[PDB]
Amino acid sequence: PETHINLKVSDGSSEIFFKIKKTTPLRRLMEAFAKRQGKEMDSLRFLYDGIRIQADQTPEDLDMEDNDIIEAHREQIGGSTVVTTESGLKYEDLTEGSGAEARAGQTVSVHYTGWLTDGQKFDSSKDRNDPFAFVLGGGMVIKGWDEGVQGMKVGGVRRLTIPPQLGYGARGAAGVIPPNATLVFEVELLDV
Ligand SMILES: C=CC[C@@H]1/C=C(\C)C[C@H](C)C[C@H](OC)[C@H]2O[C@@](O)(C(=O)C(=O)N3CCCC[C@H]3C(=O)O[C@H](/C(C)=C/[C@@H]3CC[C@@H](O)[C@H](OC)C3)[C@H](C)[C@@H](O)CC1=O)[C@H](C)C[C@@H]2OC
Repeated sequence: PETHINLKVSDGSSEIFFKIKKTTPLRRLMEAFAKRQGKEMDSLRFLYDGIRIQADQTPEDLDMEDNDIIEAHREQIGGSTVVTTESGLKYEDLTEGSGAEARAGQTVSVHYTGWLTDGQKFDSSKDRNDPFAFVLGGGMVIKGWDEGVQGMKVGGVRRLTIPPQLGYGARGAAGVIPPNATLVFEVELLDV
């Protein structure tokens, strides 16, 4: 407790905790975060109390205390935009796609991860090495997906925050999704 510190890293979807010595440069935490997430260090920007962290700075330098939060930002440089549509769906483009645009009628191919609002992962197509294909705009998937995947471009990564009436509602999903749950997905569009 004297020499080490526990810190929370949030990326807006989930959280991972790290314990490092107070004299250890944050590089070690940043690298551990990047490796666990399968991301390049150079793709990530870290903030503490709104100030950009540099990798050679220590918790001691920044007067950090146990359970302080570091934000990890993977989204495009220049300032994020969370869009709320008329349905109450929210979406945020973490990566802007460069390819073909997804439109209703297409059988599109994606990877996804889904979390509850407390950051617990409930599913991932990547964890089973299994891209997911569906008829976009067909009513075959939950409403937040039909609405939210429309307009993505191939290469894009979009975060959907789906209120339960656009998800599984009061029923939930057996074994997996509670009644009245808000769902967070990161969807990566692979093909249309
Ligand atoms: C024969 C049927 C099996 C068939 C299963 C598959 C092809 C495998 C496929 C990878 C699903 C996953 O299997 C591991 C698993 O994905 C979740 O974990 C998940 O991440 C999720 O939420 N997804 C999946 C990705 C698209 C968004 C959403 C969805 O819309 O999923 C859809 C869904 C469940 C829609 C319901 C349908 C009933 C409506 O009444 C309800 O309306 C509220 C909405 C899925 C894709 C359906 O179109 C097709 C199926 O169900 C669910 C939490 C539970 C689900 O297992 C069942």
